[PDB]
Amino acid sequence: IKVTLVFEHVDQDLRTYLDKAPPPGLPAETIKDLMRQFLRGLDFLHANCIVHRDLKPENILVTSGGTVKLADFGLARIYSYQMALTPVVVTLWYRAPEVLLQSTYATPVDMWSVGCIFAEMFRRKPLFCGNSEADQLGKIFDLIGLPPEDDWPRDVSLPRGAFPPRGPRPVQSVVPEMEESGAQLLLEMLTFNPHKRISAFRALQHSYL
Amino acid sequence: EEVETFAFQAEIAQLMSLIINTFYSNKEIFLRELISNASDALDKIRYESLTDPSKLDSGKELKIDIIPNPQERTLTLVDTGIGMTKADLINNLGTIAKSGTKAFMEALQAGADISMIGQFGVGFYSAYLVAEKVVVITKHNDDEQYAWESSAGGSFTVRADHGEPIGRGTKVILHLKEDQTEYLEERRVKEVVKKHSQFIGYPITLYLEKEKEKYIDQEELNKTKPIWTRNPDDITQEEYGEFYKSLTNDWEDHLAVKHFSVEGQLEFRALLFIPRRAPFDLFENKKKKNNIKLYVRRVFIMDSCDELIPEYLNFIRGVVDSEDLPLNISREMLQQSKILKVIRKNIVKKCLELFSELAEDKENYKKFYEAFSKNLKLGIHEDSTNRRRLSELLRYHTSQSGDEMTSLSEYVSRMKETQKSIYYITGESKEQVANSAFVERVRKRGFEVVYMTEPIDEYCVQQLKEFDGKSLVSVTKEGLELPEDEEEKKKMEESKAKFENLCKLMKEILDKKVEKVTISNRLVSSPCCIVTSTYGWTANMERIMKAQALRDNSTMGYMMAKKHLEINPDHPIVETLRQKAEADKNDKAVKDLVVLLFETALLSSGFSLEDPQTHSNRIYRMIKLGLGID
Amino acid sequence: EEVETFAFQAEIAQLMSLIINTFYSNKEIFLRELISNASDALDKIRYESLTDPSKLDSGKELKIDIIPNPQERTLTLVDTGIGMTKADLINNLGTIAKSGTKAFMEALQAGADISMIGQFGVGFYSAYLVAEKVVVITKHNDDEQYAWESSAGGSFTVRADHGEPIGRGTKVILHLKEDQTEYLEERRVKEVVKKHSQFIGYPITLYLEKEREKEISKKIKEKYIDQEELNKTKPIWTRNPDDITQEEYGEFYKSLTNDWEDHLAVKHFSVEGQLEFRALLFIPRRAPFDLFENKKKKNNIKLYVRRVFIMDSCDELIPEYLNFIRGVVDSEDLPLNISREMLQQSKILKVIRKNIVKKCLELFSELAEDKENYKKFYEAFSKNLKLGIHEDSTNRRRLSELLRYHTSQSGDEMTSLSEYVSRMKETQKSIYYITGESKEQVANSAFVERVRKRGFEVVYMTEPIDEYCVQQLKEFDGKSLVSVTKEGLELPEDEEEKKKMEESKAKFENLCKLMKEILDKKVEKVTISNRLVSSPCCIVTSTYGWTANMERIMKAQALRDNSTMGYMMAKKHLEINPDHPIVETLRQKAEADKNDKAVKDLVVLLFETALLSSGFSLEDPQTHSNRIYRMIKLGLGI
Amino acid sequence: VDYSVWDHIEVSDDEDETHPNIDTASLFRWRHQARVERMEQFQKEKEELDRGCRECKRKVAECQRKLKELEVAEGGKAELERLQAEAQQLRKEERSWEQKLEEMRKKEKSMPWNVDTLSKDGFSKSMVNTK
Ligand SMILES: Nc1ncnc2c1ncn2[C@@H]1O[C@H](COP(=O)(O)OP(=O)(O)OP(=O)(O)O)[C@@H](O)[C@H]1O
Ligand SMILES: Nc1ncnc2c1ncn2[C@@H]1O[C@H](COP(=O)(O)OP(=O)(O)OP(=O)(O)O)[C@@H](O)[C@H]1O
Ligand SMILES: [Mg+2]
Ligand SMILES: [Mg+2]
Repeated sequence: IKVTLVFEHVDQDLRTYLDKAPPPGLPAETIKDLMRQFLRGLDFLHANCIVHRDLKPENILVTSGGTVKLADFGLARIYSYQMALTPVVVTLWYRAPEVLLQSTYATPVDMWSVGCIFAEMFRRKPLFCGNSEADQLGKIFDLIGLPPEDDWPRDVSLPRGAFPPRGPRPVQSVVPEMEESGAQLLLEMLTFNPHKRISAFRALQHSYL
Repeated sequence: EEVETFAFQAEIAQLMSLIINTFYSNKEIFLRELISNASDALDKIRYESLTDPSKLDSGKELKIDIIPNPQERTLTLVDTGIGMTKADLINNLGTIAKSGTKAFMEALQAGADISMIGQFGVGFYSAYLVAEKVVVITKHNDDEQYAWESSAGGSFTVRADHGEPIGRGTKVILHLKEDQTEYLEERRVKEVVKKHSQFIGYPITLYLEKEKEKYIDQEELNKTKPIWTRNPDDITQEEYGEFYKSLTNDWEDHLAVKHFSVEGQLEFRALLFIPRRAPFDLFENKKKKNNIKLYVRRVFIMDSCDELIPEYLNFIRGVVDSEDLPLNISREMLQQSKILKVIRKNIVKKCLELFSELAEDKENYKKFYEAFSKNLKLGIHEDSTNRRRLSELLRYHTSQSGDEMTSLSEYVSRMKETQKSIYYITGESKEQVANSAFVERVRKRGFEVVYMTEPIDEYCVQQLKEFDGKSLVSVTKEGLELPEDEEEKKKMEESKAKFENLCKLMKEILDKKVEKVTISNRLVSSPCCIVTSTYGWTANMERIMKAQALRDNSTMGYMMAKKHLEINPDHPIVETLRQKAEADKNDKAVKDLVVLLFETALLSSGFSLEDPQTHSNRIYRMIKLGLGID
Repeated sequence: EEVETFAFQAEIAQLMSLIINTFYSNKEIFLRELISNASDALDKIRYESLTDPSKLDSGKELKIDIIPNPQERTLTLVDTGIGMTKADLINNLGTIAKSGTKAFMEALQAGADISMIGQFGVGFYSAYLVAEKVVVITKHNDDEQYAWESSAGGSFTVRADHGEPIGRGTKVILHLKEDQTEYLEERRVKEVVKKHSQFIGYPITLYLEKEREKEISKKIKEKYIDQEELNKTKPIWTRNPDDITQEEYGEFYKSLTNDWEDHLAVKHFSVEGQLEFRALLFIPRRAPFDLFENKKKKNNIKLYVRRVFIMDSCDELIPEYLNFIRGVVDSEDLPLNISREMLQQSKILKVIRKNIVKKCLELFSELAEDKENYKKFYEAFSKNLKLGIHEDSTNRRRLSELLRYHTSQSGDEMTSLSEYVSRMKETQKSIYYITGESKEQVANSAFVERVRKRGFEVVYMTEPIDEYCVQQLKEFDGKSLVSVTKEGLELPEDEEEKKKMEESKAKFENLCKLMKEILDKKVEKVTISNRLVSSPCCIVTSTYGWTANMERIMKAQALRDNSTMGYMMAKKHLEINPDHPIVETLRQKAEADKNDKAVKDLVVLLFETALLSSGFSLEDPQTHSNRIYRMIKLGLGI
Repeated sequence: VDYSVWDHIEVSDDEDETHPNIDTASLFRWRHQARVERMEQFQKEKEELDRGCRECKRKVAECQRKLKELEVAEGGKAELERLQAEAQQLRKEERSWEQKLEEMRKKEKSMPWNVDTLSKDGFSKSMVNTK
C-alpha cells in the first residue's frame, strides 16, 4: 500500500463570508487581520505591476483559516464564461472615483475599492450606493467631503465642478466599530483625490493593523 | 605613478585543493569526466580522418576500454583517441582551467559536424577525488610516447614511456585510494556507467576477470543507442519500441511516441512515450520523479521531473537532449532553472497534442483513458491554464450510453433545443446513481445525465463550471430545473398549498434534523428525499472529505451544507400523511412515521446517519410488532 | 627517459570567468559574501584589540554599513574591520585561492575563541556577478590608504590615498550592471540580507533615502533611514541553556517565525562530539493551516554554519512526521562545497537527524509531565504523532507512549495507554479497542455491549489515521491490541456461560444454516456470539483484511483504484444474538416453516440493517428503503 | 565562460514566484495577458516607427530627385536652396525615426526571453503504436 494526497479548493467568496458574518459591528480585530491580509497581497501585486481596477468584493476569497486571497485580475482575463450583463452598470460602490471618472488603474484605485469593502465588512452592508457614476460620487462625497473644480484629476469624463461642495462625515462614527486610526486609514483610502490617499504598503505597515 | 598595474594571480597550491575538495560533491562522477574526455578525443580523430584518412593508419578503431586491477587497487582507462604531444601534456593537461577541446573547436569554426564537450578545462583533476595518484601515458602521431605522473602535490613529471606501446590516444592510471576500492566492483562501475554514459556515441567496454579468470570484454556496457539523434522520418516503430523497452525495462512496448524539437536560443530534441499501462506505484508520494531525463550532448545531467514536468503528466517516459545549456561548474546542476520551466511548457503543449491525436484513435484512446484518466482529472484540478484542453479528453458514462463512455461535446450534441445545462450525478457506483431517485424525473423528461463514479470526480467537477457555453448542474442539489409545463406549474402550486401544513408539521417534527421541508417534482418513485443546498459539500463530497486522514475537522463549519426534505405529492404515503395531519397533526404514531421516513430518506440519499444503532432499534421494534413479540 | 619536473599552471584568464560564470547560481549570494568578509575583518579587530587595546586607538565601534547610490547605480559596503595593507591587496585580494583567514587560522593559537567564516579565497570575485566594476579602498593601521581597482579584465590596479578619510577597514564600491538595478531597492536588499546575514554578530545598517512628507515645513519628515533592525535578532543557542529564560527566549521564537504568541515547548540541544553543534527546537502552540500541504517545500528547520544560513532541507534534517518543529541548527564544523549552497557528504546530515529526533522525543516526554499543556500539544499535533508511529517503526517504542485516547471508563477524559494498562483486570490480558466514524457511534455500538458487561475498558478510536495506526501498532507494554470488531473476540468469561453459548448454538444451529442460505453471497459465515446484548445480530470483520471503517477510508481516500486489494480485503461474517426476542422468534419461525419467504425476507432485512450498524455501505440503498416503504404502506393499510 | 545570454528569462507560470494572499490560478493567466499586450504594443510601436521612417525616406528621396531638377532649372536654384533645407529636415526626420528604431533595437536586446522568442517549433512527429 502506497500513500498519496489530494486537496480541496476553497470557494468561500467574501460575499458569502459577509452573508454568514454577524450584524454591523463586525469584530474590528478580525477585520484588522483581514485588512492586512488584503494589503499584503496588494504589495505583491503592485511589485508585479498587476492591473485589476475591476476587482470587486466577489473577487476576494476568504479562506477557512481567515486568509484573504485575491483573484480575477481585471476584465482582460476574467468572465470568459457566463457572467453578469451589468458588470459596470451595477452599483459601483466598490469602484474608485477614478473608475467612475473613466481614468485607469492605480494603487489608490485598488485601495479605494477595498476601503469601501472594509467598511462593508464592519457594516455587513455596502458603504455607498448611487445610480450613475456621477450619482455614485454624489454618495461617496457625503462621507469623504467634496470640493469644487480645483481638486479634481485631469482625466475626468464626469462634469467636474458640477458637484456641490460638502463636508465629510467622521468615518469613525459612520462605520460600526471603526477605531479612529482605521477611520483615518479608510478616509485616506476613500479620499477623492488619488494623490491624497495612502499606499498599500503604508497602510499595511500602519500600527493599526 | 599614482597607480600600479598587476595581473591577477592564483595560488595553485590552494587552488588545486579547492578543485579536489570543494568543486565536486559526488565522487563517482570521476568516470563520467574521464569517459567524456575520451569521447571527445575519439571525435577529434573522426574529424581529422575526414581530411586525411591516412591518419587512421595508426589505428582505425574508435573505442574506450575500462580495465580494473584489484591486485594493485588501480583502475586503467584506455582511450583510443589522438593523444597528446609532450607540449600538450605540459600546456594543456598540466594547466588549470584550460582545454584543447575548446581550442580544437575554435579550429573547427571552419565548419564541422562535431559535437564536443569540455568548456571548463578542469574535469581531469576530479580524478584525484578518488585516486591517490594519477598517471597518464600517451602517444600522439606527431610525437613520442610519454608518461605523465602526478599525485596532485603541486607538481608533475614527464618522461618518455617504455615497454608497452600505444598506437594512439592515452591511458589513465588511477592509483585508487585505499578506501575507494568499491569502484573496483563490477556493479558499482556499471551503476556509474548507466548513470552518466548510456548514450556515449562510442563503444565503451568493461573488462572483468571472469572465466580462466581473464579480462572479459563487456562490449555491451553501453550498447544503448540514441534515437532522437536520428532522422524521425527514417525511424521505424520497431526501433521506437526497442528504445522504449531499453529505456524503461518494460517487457511490453509503448502505446504512443512523439518527437519534438525546437530551434533558436533554446535548442533540443526529445522523445516522449505514452506507456500502455500505469505502474503500481504511480502515485507513491516518495517516488523519485525521474520519468523524463535531461541530457546535454547525450550526457546525463539531471532527472528532476518535479520541475521539468507537471505532476499530472508524471507517467510519460522520455529523454530530453539539449545542445547548449548554462551548466554549473559541476555539471550535475543547471543554472537558470527558469530554462527548465520553459522546456516544460513546450513539453506540455506537445503532450496535449499527442493526447488529442490519441483521442482520434478511439480504440487505443479508451485504453489510455482507462489507465490514466485519473491523471487527466488531476490536471483539471491542478492546471488552471490547460484545463480547457484537458476537458476535451474527458469521458463519462451517460444515460443513453451502455458501458461506453462519451465526451462532454458528444453530450452537447445530444442536448435538447431548450436544454441550457448539463445534467449529472455523482456517487460511489454506476448502479447506485442509476437507481437514484434524483434522475428518475430527469429520465421522464427525456434527458440524459452524466454519471460520475470516482471520488476524484468531486474535485474535477468542482472546476468544470462551464463547457462549450453550457452550464452544469447536479440533480442532487436544490434548485434543479426541469421543463416546466405551465399547467403543471399551476398544479404544483395547488399541491404546495395542499401539502403546506403537512410540510410545516414535518418541519416541527424534524426541526433540528432538516433545514426545509417542501415538495418537488424531481422525485418519481420516492415519497421523499434529502437534497443539498447549492452552498457547501454534497452528500458525496461530505462522505469523501470525512474519510481524509489529514483533514482539519474545523473546516466543516464552512462546508456543512443544509439539508432539505423533498416531498413527492403523488405517493399514497404522502397523501396519507396529509390526511393524517388533518385527522390529528399531533398523532404520535404519525410523527414517528415522519421520523422514520426522514432517516430512511437521509440514509438512502447518501448522507451520514447520526446513529445506525438507534435507527435499527426502531426497525427492530417494528419487526417485533410484526412478529407480535411485544 | 630523463624525468622532467613541472609545476602546475593555471589559465587565470579563463579561471576568472569560471569563478564568476559557473560557481554560483543564485546572485543573492552577492551581498552574503560581501557581508561575510566584513564580519571576518571585524573579528580580526576583536581579537587584536582583545589582546591589545591600543589597536582601537583609530576606532572602537565595530559594524557593517550598506549605502546604495541609485544616482550612480552603485553600492557601498562599509567595513569598519581591521583593513588591509598594500601588500595584502596585492597578495591576498589580487590572488585567486588566497585568504588571510588562514593566516589567522594559524596565527590565532591564543585566539581559540575566534571563528572566521569560510576559507576559499575566491568568493570576493562573486561581486562581478552583478557588478561591472569593483573598487576597494582600505587602510590597515600598519599602512596607508589605498584604492584597489578592477573590472575583472585580467588585471587590477592599486592607487594611492585619494583623501577620502578611511582610517580603518574598507570601503567596497560596487558598480552595478545595467540590468541589476533591482538591488538598489530597499525591499530587495532586505529580502536578501534577511536570508543570509540574519545572525551576524555585528550590527548591519542601511542608509536609505527615507520616504517622507514633502519638505514644505506645512510638514516634513526625516531624510534618511538607519536600518539597524536587520540584526535585532541575536543568536540564542550560543548562550548557556541554564542562563536562558523565556523573557528573551520567547522573543526569539516570535522573531524566528511571524507568530505573535509564545511557543508551546522547546528544547535546547548541545552536541559536543565530532559534529559539534547547537540547536533550538520549537513547538508552535497551533498547527499551521498548510501543515500537510506537502506540495510546498519545507523550511522549518534551517541549517546555519558559523551563524550563516546555508540550507533548509528539512527532507534530510528531520523526518516527515516531525514537520512542525521549527528551529535552528548551527555548526561550525561542516564541509560545505565551493558554492556554500550545499553541504558535502550528506551522511553528515543523516547523523545530525538522528540526534535531533532523539531530543525531539525527549521533549515530548518532558511535555507528558505537564498534563495541561501536553493535552494542548497532543490535540494540535496528534496527527503528526500518529504519522510517525505509522512510518517510523524504530521510534514506536517512544511514540506509542505519547498516545492518548478516550475510553469506556475515562469517558470525556483522554488517557494514556499506560494508564489503561495499569488498571487492567487480572484476566484482561489484551487491549480492547474499537474504531469508527465518531465517539458516540462506537460508544453505542453493539460491539462494546458485552465488553462493558464483563467489566472491560474499551479504547475508542475515531480518526482515519487511527485506522492506520492500528495496522502498525500490534503490542504495547507486552500486551497485544484486539479489535472488538473482528471475529473471534475472546473475552474472559465463565466457562459455564460458554457452555450455555454452545447449547444456544445447537438451539439456533438450523437457524444459522438457513440464514446462510438466505444470505448466500451476502455473508461469508453466519454464527453466534455473546459480544452482543441488545442487537439480534451483527456484521463483523474477519481476522484480516480491511475493516468496515478501513474500507470507508481506503475506498474514498486512495487515489489508486486497487480493485485487487479491495477484492481481497472485502471480508465479513454475521454473528447472532441467541438471547434476542427476534432471534428466538426466527428460530421458532424456521421450525414452523424454513421455506416461509416472509421470514426469509425478514432475515434479509435484518442483514441489511446489520450492515448499516456495522458501517458497511449497501450495494443498493434504494432497494433497502423500498422495502421499508413497503412495510410503511403495510402499516398504513396502503 | 559566459552564460549571460540566459540571465533574463520570463516565465509567466513561474510557480516559484507566488504569494500567500494571491490566487495563482488567475495570476499566471494575468501574466500571460500582460506579456501578450506588451508584445502587441511593442510591435505596433516598431511598425509605426518603421512606417514613419520609410515615409520620410521616400519624401526626401523625391525631394532629392527634385533637387537635381531644380539645379538644372534655369533659375530654379533659388527654390533649390529652399528645398535643400526641407530635404535636410526630411532626412533628419528619417534619421530620428531610425534613431527611434535603433532604440527599438535596444529594446529588443533588452527584451526578456520567453517561449515565443527562445525557440520555434523546429520539428514534431507523433505516432501511435496501433496493431
Ligand atoms: N583521451 C584523451 N586524448 C587526448 N587528450 C585528452 C584525453 N583526455 C583528456 N585530454 C586532454 O586533457 C586536457 C584537460 O582537459 P579536461 O578534460 O580536464 O577539461 P575538460 O574535461 O575538457 O573540460 P570539462 O572540465 O568541462 O570536462 C584537455 O586539454 C585534453 O586535451
Ligand atoms: N571587507 C574585507 N576586509 C578585509 N579583507 C577582505 C575583505 N574582503 C575580502 N578580503 C580579503 O579576502 C580574503 C578571503 O576572502 P574570500 O571571501 O574571497 O575568501 P574567504 O572569505 O576566506 O572564503 P570565501 O572565499 O568562501 O569567501 C580575506 O582573507 C581578505 O584578505
Ligand atoms: Mg575533458
Ligand atoms: Mg569572504
